[PDB]
Amino acid sequence: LSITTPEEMIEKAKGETAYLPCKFTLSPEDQGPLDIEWLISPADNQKVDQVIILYSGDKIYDDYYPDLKGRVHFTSNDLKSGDASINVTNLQLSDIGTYQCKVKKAPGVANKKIHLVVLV
Amino acid sequence: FARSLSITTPEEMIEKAKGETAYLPCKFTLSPEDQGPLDIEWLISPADNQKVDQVIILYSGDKIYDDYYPDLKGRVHFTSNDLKSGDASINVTNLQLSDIGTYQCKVKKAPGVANKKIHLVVLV
Repeated sequence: LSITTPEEMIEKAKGETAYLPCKFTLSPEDQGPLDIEWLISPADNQKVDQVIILYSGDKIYDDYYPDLKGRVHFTSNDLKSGDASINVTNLQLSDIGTYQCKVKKAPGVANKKIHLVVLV
Repeated sequence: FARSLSITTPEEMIEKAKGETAYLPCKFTLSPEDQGPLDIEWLISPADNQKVDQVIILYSGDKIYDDYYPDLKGRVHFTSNDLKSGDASINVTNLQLSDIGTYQCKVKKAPGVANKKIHLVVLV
């Protein structure tokens, strides 16, 4: 299982929307249920690997997770097509940090990091 | 029911001698909103290398993938015959010194997620 988006740094201004890409391709043995998660490790605290969004069992859980609640959502209307990307709206300085996309389609697994910086 | 998906004793150390079998416990309790498909994964971060978070076993879509993952292939398996009952424990047979490291049990039953860490020590 591969995430074809490279690790990169996204820099946007406060108040704008950040698109954090995560596109993936599957290998032949990846026959299990698709599961996608993003995690944040914020620059403003010592917390790491906090879940911000999850697709599992063909359902999306977004605002359920408190970090970035109301502001992080999947961008695609068809995640199964290979697009696990997210948008973070109304960017705040507290959103700065490392975001990790995790894609699983059993037994395959892949992960990729995107760095986000927000400018005043 | 717990308030949120929980694992009993989320951080501990297990010690066993070389050649023996280690039992790594991971017993979980669901909360009422945990209604998605059960998914369980274990990872290893070996003391003897820079690699971290390497998958060693997975239960997903009601199937177990164990030897599929190269780390500890042939030697790591789930111990229970009923994972859905709350038992995500694994065992590692014929322990080698190279097995020393941090093992993470991750349990998901969407939207709930919980993790446990076990430091495994193998004695000569």
